[PDB]
Order: sequence, then structure tokens, then C-alpha cells
Amino acid sequence: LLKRDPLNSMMNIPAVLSRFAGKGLLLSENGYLRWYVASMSIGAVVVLALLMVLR
Amino acid sequence: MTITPQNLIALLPLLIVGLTVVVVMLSIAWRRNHFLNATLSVIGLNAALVSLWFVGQAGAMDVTPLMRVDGFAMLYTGLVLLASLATCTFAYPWLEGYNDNKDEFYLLVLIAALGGILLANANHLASLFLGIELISLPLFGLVGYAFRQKRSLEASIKYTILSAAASSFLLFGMALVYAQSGDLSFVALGKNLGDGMLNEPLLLAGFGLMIVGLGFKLSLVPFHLWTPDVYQGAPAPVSTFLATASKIAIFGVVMRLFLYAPVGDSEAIRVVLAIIAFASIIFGNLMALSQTNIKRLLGYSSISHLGYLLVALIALQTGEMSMEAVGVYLAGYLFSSLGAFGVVSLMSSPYRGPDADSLFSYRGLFWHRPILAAVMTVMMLSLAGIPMTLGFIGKFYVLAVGVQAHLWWLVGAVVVGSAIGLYYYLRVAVSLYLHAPPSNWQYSAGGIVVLISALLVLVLGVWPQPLISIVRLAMPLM
Amino acid sequence: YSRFFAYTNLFIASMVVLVLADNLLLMYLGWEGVGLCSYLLIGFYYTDPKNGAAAMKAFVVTRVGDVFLAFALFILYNELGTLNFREMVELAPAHFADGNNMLMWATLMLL
Amino acid sequence: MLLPWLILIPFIGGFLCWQTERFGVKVPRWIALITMGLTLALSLQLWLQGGYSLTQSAGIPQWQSEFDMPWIPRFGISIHLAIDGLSLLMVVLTGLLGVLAVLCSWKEIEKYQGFFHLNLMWILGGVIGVFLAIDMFLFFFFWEMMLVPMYFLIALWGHKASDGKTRITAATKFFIYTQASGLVMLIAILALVFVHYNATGVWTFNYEELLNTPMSSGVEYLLMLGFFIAFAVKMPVVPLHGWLPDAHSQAPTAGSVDLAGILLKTAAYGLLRFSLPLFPNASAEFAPIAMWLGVIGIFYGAWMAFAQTDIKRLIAYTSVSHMGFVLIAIYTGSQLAYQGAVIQMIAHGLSAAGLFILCGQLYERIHTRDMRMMGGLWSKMKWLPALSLFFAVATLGMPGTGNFVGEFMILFGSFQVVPVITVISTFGLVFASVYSLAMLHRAYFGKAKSQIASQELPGMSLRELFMILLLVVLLVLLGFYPQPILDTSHSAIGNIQQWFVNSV
Ligand SMILES: CCCCCCCCCCCCCCCCCC(=O)OC[C@H](COP(=O)(O)OCCN)OC(=O)CCCCCCCCCCCCCCCCC
Ligand SMILES: CCCCCCCCCCCCCCCCCC(=O)OC[C@H](COP(=O)(O)OCCN)OC(=O)CCCCCCCCCCCCCCCCC
Ligand SMILES: CCCCCCCCCCCCCCCCCC(=O)OC[C@H](COP(=O)(O)OCCN)OC(=O)CCCCCCCCCCCCCCCCC
Ligand SMILES: CCCCCCCCCCCCCCCCCC(=O)OC[C@H](COP(=O)(O)OCCN)OC(=O)CCCCCCCCCCCCCCCCC
Ligand SMILES: CCCCCCCCCCCCCCCCCCCC
Ligand SMILES: CCCCCCCCCCCCCCCCCCCC
Repeated sequence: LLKRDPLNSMMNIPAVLSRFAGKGLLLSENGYLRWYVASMSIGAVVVLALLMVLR
Repeated sequence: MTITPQNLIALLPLLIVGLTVVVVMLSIAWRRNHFLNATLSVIGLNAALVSLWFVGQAGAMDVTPLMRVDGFAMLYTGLVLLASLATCTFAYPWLEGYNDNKDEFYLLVLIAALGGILLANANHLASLFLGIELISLPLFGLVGYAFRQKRSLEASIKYTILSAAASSFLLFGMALVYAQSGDLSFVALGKNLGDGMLNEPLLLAGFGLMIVGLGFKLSLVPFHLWTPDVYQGAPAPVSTFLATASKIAIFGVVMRLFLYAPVGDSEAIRVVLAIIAFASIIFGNLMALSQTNIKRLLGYSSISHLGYLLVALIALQTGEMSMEAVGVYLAGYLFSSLGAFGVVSLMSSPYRGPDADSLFSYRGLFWHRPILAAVMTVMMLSLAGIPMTLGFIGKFYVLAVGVQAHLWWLVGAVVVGSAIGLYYYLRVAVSLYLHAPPSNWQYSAGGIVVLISALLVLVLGVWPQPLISIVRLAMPLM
Repeated sequence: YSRFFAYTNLFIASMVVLVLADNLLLMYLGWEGVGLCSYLLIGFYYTDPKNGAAAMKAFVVTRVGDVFLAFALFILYNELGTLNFREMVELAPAHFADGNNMLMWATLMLL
Repeated sequence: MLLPWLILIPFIGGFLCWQTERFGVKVPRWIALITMGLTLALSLQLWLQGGYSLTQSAGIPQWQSEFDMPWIPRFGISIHLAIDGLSLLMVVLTGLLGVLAVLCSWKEIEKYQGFFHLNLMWILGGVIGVFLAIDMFLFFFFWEMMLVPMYFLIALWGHKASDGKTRITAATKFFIYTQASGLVMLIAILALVFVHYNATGVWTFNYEELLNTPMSSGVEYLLMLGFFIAFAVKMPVVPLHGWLPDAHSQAPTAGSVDLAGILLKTAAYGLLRFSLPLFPNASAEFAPIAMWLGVIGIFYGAWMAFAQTDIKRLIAYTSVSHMGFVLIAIYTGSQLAYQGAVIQMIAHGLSAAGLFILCGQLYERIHTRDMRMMGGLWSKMKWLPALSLFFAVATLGMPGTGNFVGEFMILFGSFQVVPVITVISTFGLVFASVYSLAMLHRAYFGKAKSQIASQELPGMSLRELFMILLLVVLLVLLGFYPQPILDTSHSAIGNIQQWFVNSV
């Protein structure tokens, strides 16, 4: 039952999580300029809303 | 306030680089000579670099209602001038293969260096804005210098559109800040508020809009999506300049603005910047895990390193070595990016036409280019925070600064991002030594520049005391 | 031939160490050497895997016994502070005048 | 005085092996042998001139030698070396294993042997610097400096039979584990330095000055937790252990690189030297967790090693179990258990060195490492199976070898402190005997189940036999007469134990 080293897989789980998160985050780099401007405006909205909430 | 002869001798690098621009333009108008124009450009930049010593003799003072010269300006002017000199040195062998006109490159590099020096000396909203655009527009020219190539034209279009949008955002933010305050000086942004009403909504919204613009200019999440495409499409010396000089000058003026403005002490801005730095570190490290292109990988590297810089920036009002940490980190990051992008440029030089690919193919670089592979792996280990490197000294400074201010979330972000950066940097450094299947002194000069950068990183990683003493000697005005 | 005679000579030497030792640790040295020589001599015809399995079972059962002997050694040293037999029979009734549970455990693991 | 030379002589030697490759490919091995012989001679001269046997415990700090040089005066950082009995013992062990590693790769006539030898000597210099530094930044510096040559050796000069992608994957996993743990240790170091700075006002990184640091309960726990994460990754302690079999599998074929950096107990030395004296109360509260982690590590390594079809992975999990024994020993707070831990660490290094060298020689003979491909090898090899039988006997805790003295003094001290962990660890010793017998009977005994194990194999060379018999002699002498090693480290163990039990 232990020949496959389960604790090694348990500690290798964050590497799989990091790979999956990087693959998911790379979808935002689609190369579309209109999406880049939309993301810039989204970030402006998020920053201004955070500053208004935390004021 | 008028200009004195002391104010004129404190204006020496700006005047020298501007006179170099005029002289280079008159030389181009006389006769198109690539060697003579490049020589005039590098002589003017070196003259500014050595006139920095006379500026240091002149002392620290306020030269304009706009500019202020102190050791802060000395250090960041020197970093910008070194980046511009390295950019010209890498640019000549790349421009040797250019069929179209080559002399405009050094004119644009000189004007962008002038904008960087202005940003280093900036003590005003007007000077900050003018330095940002004086950096941006020559970068618009240099990114799309090879406009026949599809990648460079696309990167130029993306950079121009997004930087125009960010300049509009930044100018609207300055307009709201000026409507709130009534003075455009850096020290006066919040002096009309007291007894605990520093969090004025109009001032906070204006500062948030300039935060949006500068976070575009510093590749901070979520204004970071342009970085790999613009880094990949632009020419490799342009990638070198955009990675080093623009980021250094904009972060220096952001340092000076957040140090001098009383509203930089406000907690909402600090929490927003903490979220931005956390997300920037995590995203810029995670998004470079599976990159087969060195330019996009170095762009995500720039995002993560600017996240580390912002982490050092957050504790500016609490710690005492935070701006010293920023200076040491920026010197190390300058040398690291200079070496890495210089190796990339020396492999990409000369320009082999616009229809042919500029593919790096870093696998097995040691078996034909051993010295450049050694330099490249040294800079790869330097960017990872691995010891006996200057990047490790900067990372240690960032970690100590974060430890002082109890910013433990940011410290955990630095640790996790350092692990992910370790993975991809070591992947590149070990792919250098696997198995895969010049002839002029300008190329030798570029190789000498990257070798000197690698040796400087190794020496100042083993013995970091002279750089720490130099950065501590660059004491701004309180 | 030489391997057999070397193993039997080491067996003789370890048993002499076992029967001549004045302290429990030296007698444990002879004890475990005797067990090792028993393992090396039982599986002498190493070509047959059944001999190897027999040597495995012998050494594992004797090693469980030696672990119980080690239990007794630990208890005796923790109680009396010595491992000499004469020192046990000298200062055992003085130390165990009040309680006899640890001495009972030590004798049980000796058994 | 001799400590800066003790660190710099491997570095200058490795630079000389790189530079003197132009005079010949057979030259850098001789240069590396000469400079490791010089390092071992300097270590033995320090042993002779130290007078460690007559030294009595006086309390931390107490160093037999001390060197100071300012390195970064802004942070109060010094190149600060200090040697006492324990550090000298580890330096002597490092020098001996470095000589053995240099001799173990004597037949490599590769075109880039000089950089391999530089890489090895820089690993050895980093290990010596870890054992010698008593400055927090310098200790961390050497701790993370000895990993880049480790990574490059595993990745480039590793196991040629396996694919390159697996070698790079194992090397990157090892580097990521060790350097992330080192970063957490650096954060603990920096927070301790800043706590001392707020309490005092003096910038320092010295171990002697940071000892008397007044900290609240909970901060000290976090600092010792960071130190323990580093010293538990490089021990290894479960579950932070997979890098060790992954790197041992993809280690270079000769096995020298296994002996150079992976086989030396820097983490347990750091636990004895830095974790316990700096954070005594927090380590006293963390003792049950660390002791149960050691028990779980012993049995996890035993069950792992029994189920391994690879010899190198079997020895790696043997190392995991014995390091769990040492981890149980360290958190007892007993002088006898600490001395047993020192003896066990030295003997385990010697036994694992012999096992890895014999496995490398066996792979040179037969070109395989799977237990389903060997059997009955006793009748085909002249010297190797009997020596491997001796070393597998050593790693099961057999009296007559120093490992027995190690675990038995460990368990005597532990039963003086905690009895249940002692009895469960003795059952772990039974498990150790079980997997040693399993390896012996799957490897060298039985009938051959492959064609490459059906032919007569060449005997071992004179140098390999000489160095393996030297290891045999040292293990036997440590088993029968461990007294000089015990009197060498009596003062340092006494100081650490008195500081641990007098500050709780
Ligand atoms: C993934 C790896 C990275 C993980 C994330 C990075 C590290 C996270 C550390 C979290 C620490 C949480 C602390 C919560 C309480 C903070 C407030 C507080 O109590 O401050 C006390 C003190 C400041 O007040 P002062 O007047 O100095 O009092 C002296 C008290 N000794 O405070 C001080 O003087 C400074 C206290 C510093 C405490 C130690 C911080 C580092 C500890 C080592 C690393 C974390 C633990 C080990 C790894 C865990 C698993 C990752
Ligand atoms: C009753 C009261 C007293 C109890 C005292 C304690 C228990 C004593 C147990 C005595 C009996 C042990 C029998 C061991 C037999 C070993 C030989 C054997 O079965 O060998 C077969 C196999 C061979 O291995 P392999 O290399 O795969 O073979 C090659 C191909 N033939 O090898 C194997 O399969 C390996 C077998 C390993 C056995 C390990 C035994 C460990 C015992 C631990 C005792 C723990 C006691 C406490 C338990 C918890 C109580 C709450
Ligand atoms: C006691 C626990 C609390 C304290 C923890 C302190 C930290 C140190 C100890 C834990 C370290 C865990 C490291 C786990 C990953 C090890 C690296 C690894 O396995 O890399 C190899 C792997 C690529 O190999 P492969 O499987 O071939 O990938 C297929 C894709 N081509 O690579 C990959 O898949 C990508 C690797 C990305 C970089 C490594 C992952 C970094 C994640 C954050 C690390 C910081 C710790 C966070 C908490 C860990 C869990 C508690
Ligand atoms: C991308 C996703 C994947 C990668 C990322 C994964 C996650 C990475 C981050 C993991 C770490 C999270 C944060 C851990 C530190 C938490 C600190 C904390 O909670 O501190 C609270 C308290 C502070 O002490 P305080 O009471 O303020 O002291 C002043 C007066 N006494 O603290 C205390 O009082 C002491 C608390 C001690 C216990 C908390 C620390 C647990 C550490 C777990 C790892 C190590 C476990 C032990 C060893 C395991 C085997 C090696
Ligand atoms: C730790 C900071 C950096 C130190 C230097 C790291 C190495 C730099 C490059 C030196 C030259 C490397 C040559 C490697 C040759 C490998 C040949 C392999 C043949 C199979
Ligand atoms: C750190 C390396 C340790 C290697 C093993 C050393 C084991 C100890 C050997 C000591 C010598 C024993 C034989 C000679 C005894 C001489 C006694 C002289 C004084 C009475």
C-alpha cells in the first residue's frame, strides 16, 4: 500500500496546484488589445472600489 | 524660482544629454553615419555619467519649482545612464543588419534617457508626467523600429494604445489630485488635511488613477498583460532598455512621490498596494512556468521583480532602509536584466531581416558560445535570489524590509514566488547545457558588457558592502 | 568450506563473549553476534530461496527477542544506573524496597 | 586561524582542478585528491592540537578555535568561524568522505572532468563552512551555497541510463525543497535579528549575541518552526523527504556525489547547534511533535525501503529511518542520547558511504539496479557481496559496528526521558533488520533471474577495495572503541545539554 510513497504525492500536490494555476492564468494572455484595455479598466474599477471601501 | 549657476551645474546631465541629442541630429542632417552617430551618443551619455560627479560636488538642492537634485537623483540618473549605454552597445550589432535607417535609434535612446533623468530628478506632478511621456514616446519608436516585422509592429501598436490609455488615466488622476489639493508639488499632496481626515475621497480616487497608470508602467497586476507581448515583439536591445531604464526611472519617481506626499501614509493606499504587490508576485511567477520563449519569460520575471520592489515600497513609511533596499534591489535587477537581455541581443544580432524569425534556441548554447552561456546562467541564478549574487542581496533586503513592517502575507508571497522562479530559472540555466543540433569589436564590446555585468553580480553577491555603502551614501532630502 | 568454517568460528567467539561477559551490554554483543552467525549458517545453501526464507524468519524472531532483551536492559539501566550483574544483585533490593513494578517488567522482558 | 584555510582550501583546490585541465584530463583528479588530503590533514592536525579529550564543559559559547572578519558591517555581519568538538568531528567526517568521493570517481576520464571536480570541491567547502560558521548569515550562505553545485552535478553528470528529463526533474525538486526551506530559515533568522535589534539597538548576526534574546511565547515558536522546517527538509523528516530518494536515484553513477553533500548530517548539526540553544522553551514544547515525527519517519522509511525495487532508493529510505532515530535523540534533552546521536550520525555516514560505493561498483559490473534482475551474486563476485553483507549488517544495528553504539545510547537516553517512543523505536530496529535482510536476499542470494547475472563478473580494483576496507576498519573500531569520539565531543554536547535543560 505504501510502495508508491503517498506522502511524496501529498507534498507534490502544491506543484500540481501551481501548474494548474499558471495554466489558468495564461488564458488572460490571449493577445487581444481590446481585452487588454478592458482588463485595464477592470483594474481601475477594482482599485477605485477598494480605495472607496477602505477609506 | 529662477535658475542660478549653481542650479545650472546641478542640471548637468539633463543639459549634456539634450546637447547630445541636438549634436546627433545635426550629424544625421549632415551625413548619415551609423558609427559616428553611435559614437556621439555614447560619448554624450558617458559625459553625463562623469558630469554626475560634478553634480555631486555641487550638492543637494531644489532646482525648479519642479526638480530636486540629491543622492536619490544621482543614483537613479546613474542607473538610467548605464542602462542607456548598454542599450546602445547592444543596439549597434543588431543595427548592423538593418537595411533601413539606423541613426534614429540612438536619438530615441538619448531622448528616453533624458526622460529617465527627468524622472530621477522629478519633484513635481508636471515633471513626473513629462518624464513618463518622455520615456514612453521613444519607447514607442524603439519597440516598432522594425515595423516591417509583424511582431514588432504588433507590439508597437499594443504598447502605444495601452500607454496612451494609461497616460489618460494618470492625467485624470493628477487632475483629481490637483482639484483636491491646489498645489502640484510632491510635498503638498495632502498638506491641507489634518486631524485624521487624510483619506479624502477625491484625493484617494486621483491617487488610485495614477496608481493605475504607474502600475501599467511598472507591469503590475492587473495592468501587466502587455508585458510578454511587448517584450517579445520589440527588438532585444529595446527589450533591454524597456526592462531596465524605464522601470528603474518610473519606480524611482514613485519612490520619491510616495516618500514626499503626506497621503502616502494613508492605510487604504497601502492596503491596495499590498494587494497589487501580492497578486503581481504570484501571477508573474506562476505565468512563467511553461514559457519556451525567453522574452515572455523575462517579461513575467519583470512582473514578479516589480512585485518584490513594490513589497519593499509598502514599508517605506515604517522602516528606515526601505529606500536603501529599493536602491540595492534596483542596482542588482539592472545588472541581472542587462546581462540576460544582452545575451539575448548578442544571439539575436545582427538583424536577419523582418521575414525571418528571431528565435532564441537557448538549448545547447554552451557548445558554441561558452562565455555567453556562462554569463546567461549566472544572470539566471542572480534573478532567482540564489546566494553569492546581487539579486540574492536585493531579495534579502526585501525580506528584511517585509519582516520589519509585519507584512507577513507579502513575505509568504515572496517565498512562494521565489520557489516558482527557482523552477523556471533553473530550467533555463540547465537547458543551456543540454545537447542541440560577430567578427567585429562592437560584438566584442557587447560581450565585454555582459561579462562585466556577470562579474559585477558575482563580486557584489560575494562582497556586497561597497554597493550597500554607495546606496546609503545616496541619501535624499527629508 | 572457508565460509562455513569462518561463520562457525565467529559463532564460537560470539558465544564465548556471551558466556564470559560481566555486563549486560557485552552479553548483548555476544547475543547479537550469535544471532547473526545463526542467520549466516542457517541459510548456508543460499541457492535455494527456501533456505533464505528460513534464515529470514529465524533472524526476525530472534531480533524480536533481542528487542525484548533491550527493553530489559533499558529498564535495568534506568532503575539501577548500572549494567553489571553483581551490581544488580548488590543494589537491587535497596532501590526496589518501595516499588517492585519496574523490576517485574525488567524480569518479564528478560524472560 | 586554520578555519578560513579549512574552508578556502577546497575552493582554491576546485579552481585548480578547473584550471589544470589544460595540462591533461587525468590531472584534476590528482589535484582534487591532493587538496582533500590537505583538508583532511588540517582537520586531523586540529584534532591533535585541540586537546578535546581534556576539555571540560563551561557553557555556550566555548570554542576550541575562533576566527572573526567583518563582511557586511552595515548589518553587523562577520565571516565568523568557530570550532569545538562536535564541529571538528563533522569536519573530519566531511574530509574523509570527500577523500572517498574523490577516489570513487578516479576512473572518470570525461572531457569536462575539471568542472566536475570543482563542483565536488565547492560542495565540500560549503559543507565545511556550514559546520564551521557561527554567524547566522554566513551559516545560511553556506547552507544555500552547497546546493547549486549539488543541482548541477545531479542534472548534468547524473545517472546516464535514465533520461535527462528525470534527472532535471529530480534535481529541480531537490533544489526547490532545500532552497525554500533555507528561505524560511532566513526569515526566522531575520525576525530573530530584528527582535534582538528592538530589544538592544545593536545590529548583529552573531550566534553568541543572539543567544540571550528576550522573546515572548509564540514568536520563539515561529522562529524554531522555521529553523525546524529547514533542518527537517535536509534531515529528511517526513513528509518532507521525497527529494532524498529522487536525488539518490538520479545521482552520478560513481556515487561520489552522494557522499559529498547528501550524506553529511548538516541538518542535525544545525538542530543541535542552533535550534536548541537559541530557542530552548519552544524546542521543549515542540519535543513531542518532533519525537513522534521521528517515530513515524523510522517506520515510514522502513516500510518504504522494504518495498523498494531499487537499491539506491533502499539505502535512501534507510537514511530516512536512521535520521528519524537521530531526530528522536536530539529532542530528548539527555547527554547520553546526544552522544549516541553523534556516534550514530558518524557511523551512519560511514555505513551509507560503504553501501553507496558498493552499489556503484555493482552497477559498474552489471549495468542494472533492479532487484528482479539480480540474485545469487555471491558466487560470481570475489569481494563485493561479502562487504555489502557487512555493511547491511552495520545498517541493521549489529553490535561490533558503531551504528549499534549509536542507536543503543540514543535509546538509553530516550528511555531515561521518554519510554514509549523508545520501545516503538526498538521495534523500528526490528524493521531495520527486516529490510536489510530483504535487500541482502533479493540482491546477492538465491538463483539468478536474468542473463547479465548469469556470467562471471570482474573483481573490484585495488583502490576501491582499499577504501571500502578502510571504511570497514573505521566502522569496526567505532563499534568496539568509541571512546575517543565520545571524549572529543564531550564538551560541546555538555554545553548544549546544560543550556537546554537550564533554560526551561
Ligand atoms: C511559506 C513560507 C513562508 C510563510 C510566511 C512568512 C512567515 C509568516 C510569519 C507569521 C508570523 C505571525 C505573527 C503574528 C503576531 C504579530 C504581532 C506580534 O505579536 O508582534 C510581536 C512582536 C512585535 O512587538 P514587540 O514589542 O517587538 O514584542 C516582542 C515580542 N517577542 O513581533 C516581532 O517582534 C516579530 C515577530 C516575528 C515572528 C516570526 C516570523 C517568522 C517566523 C518563521 C517563518 C514562519 C514559521 C515557520 C514556517 C511555517 C510554515 C510555512
Ligand atoms: C505472540 C506474543 C509475542 C509477540 C512478539 C512480537 C511479534 C513477533 C513475531 C514473530 C514472527 C515473525 C515472522 C517473520 C517472518 C519473516 C520471514 C518471511 O516471511 O519471509 C518472507 C518474505 C521474504 O522477503 P522477500 O525479500 O520479498 O523474499 C524474496 C522472495 N522469497 O519476507 C517478508 O514477508 C517480510 C516479513 C517481515 C516481518 C516483520 C515482523 C515485525 C514484527 C513487529 C512486532 C510488533 C509487536 C507489537 C505490535 C502492536 C501491538 C499493539
Ligand atoms: C512543513 C510544511 C510547511 C512549510 C513548507 C516550507 C517549504 C519547503 C518544503 C516544501 C516544498 C514543496 C515543493 C513541492 C514541489 C517540488 C518541485 C517539483 O516537484 O518540481 C518538479 C515539477 C516538474 O516535474 P514534472 O512532474 O515532470 O512536471 C510535468 C510538467 N512538465 O515542477 C512543477 O510541477 C512546477 C514547480 C513549481 C515550483 C515549485 C512549487 C512551489 C510551490 C510553493 C512552495 C512554497 C511552500 C508552500 C507550501 C507547501 C506545502 C505545505
Ligand atoms: C499556491 C498555493 C500553494 C502554496 C501555498 C500554500 C500555503 C503557504 C503558507 C503556509 C503558512 C501559513 C501561515 C503560517 C503561520 C501562521 C502564524 C500564526 O497563525 O501566528 C499566530 C500566533 C502568533 O503568536 P502570538 O500569539 O501573536 O504571539 C505574541 C504573544 N504570544 O502563532 C502562535 O501563537 C504560534 C502558532 C504555531 C502554529 C502555527 C504554524 C504552523 C506551521 C505549519 C508547518 C510546520 C508544522 C510542524 C512541522 C511539520 C513537519 C516538518
Ligand atoms: C552560484 C553562482 C554562480 C557560480 C557559477 C555557476 C556556473 C557558471 C558557468 C561556468 C561554466 C560552466 C561549464 C559547464 C560544463 C558542463 C559540461 C558537461 C559535459 C557532460
Ligand atoms: C570521525 C571519524 C571516525 C572514524 C572512526 C574512529 C573510531 C575510533 C578509533 C580509535 C582508535 C582505536 C584503536 C586504538 C586505541 C588506542 C588507545 C590509546 C589510549 C589508551
